[PDB]
Amino acid sequence: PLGSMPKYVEGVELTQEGMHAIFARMGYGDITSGSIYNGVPTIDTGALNRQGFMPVLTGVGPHRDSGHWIMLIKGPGNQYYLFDPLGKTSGEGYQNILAAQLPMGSTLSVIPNGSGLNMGLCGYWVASAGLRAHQALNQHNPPTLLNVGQTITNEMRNELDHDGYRKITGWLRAVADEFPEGE
Amino acid sequence: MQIFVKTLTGKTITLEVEPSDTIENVKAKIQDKEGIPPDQQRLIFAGKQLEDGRTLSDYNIQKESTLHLVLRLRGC
Repeated sequence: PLGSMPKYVEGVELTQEGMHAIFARMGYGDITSGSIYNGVPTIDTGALNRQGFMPVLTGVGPHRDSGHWIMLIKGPGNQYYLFDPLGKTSGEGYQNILAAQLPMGSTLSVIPNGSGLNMGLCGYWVASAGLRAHQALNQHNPPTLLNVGQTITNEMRNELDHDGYRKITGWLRAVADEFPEGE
Repeated sequence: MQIFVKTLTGKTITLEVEPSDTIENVKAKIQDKEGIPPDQQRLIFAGKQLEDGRTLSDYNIQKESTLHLVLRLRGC
C-alpha cells in the first residue's frame, strides 16, 4: 500500500511573524498588521495610512487557531478597499466589521474578484495581488473597481497553470515559519 | 508596578503587576484584559522568551519595561 502519509503544501499557513517577515523581506520595514479576534477587529488606522496597506488575520479566536488572511488597502482620499483572495462574497463577510474601524466618513469596498481560483494556497495572494491592487487603485487615473477585480481574477486563474503552482509551492515550502501541516 | 505589553497589531496594553510574581500571572492578566487564552501567547522581554516558572525579577523586568506579545495564530 502507498505508505508515507503525505504532507500537502496547501496547508502551509503563515504565522503573524511570517506575514511581518514577508513584508520585511519585500522592504516595507517593521509593519503593524491587523486582525479580527473573537469577532472584534484590531486595526491601527494610523499605521494603515502610513503603510498604505495592512494584512488582517480574520477568523481567529480563543478556540480558532487557524484563520483567514485578507488585505486592507487605503485608496485616494477616504476610500479603503478590502481584498479577499477567496473572492467578493467572502470579503463582503468582513466589510462591515472592518468598516466600523475606519475614520468617520470612510467607505470600504470589496474588490470583486472571483472565487475558486485560490486553490488552498495561503498568503501568496494577499502578499502579491493585494499590493498590486493597492498600486492600481492609487495611480492618478485609477481604473474602476470592477476592472481591478477583473484583472486580479484573470491573473490568479492564469497563474494557476503548472509553472505557477511550482513557483508558488517553492515559495510556500520556503516558509521556515513552522505553522504545521502536521509537523 | 506598571508594565507595558505591546503586540504585532500595534497595541500597547498596560498591566498593573507588582514585579515580584510569575510569568503565568502576566499571561493571566492579559487573558482577562483581552480574552486571549494564556496558551496562545508568547512573551518576549529584551530578546528573551520567558519561561513560566521563572519569576519577573529573574528576568530583571522592572517597571516601565516593555514586553512583546506574539500570538500562536496563523491563517490561510
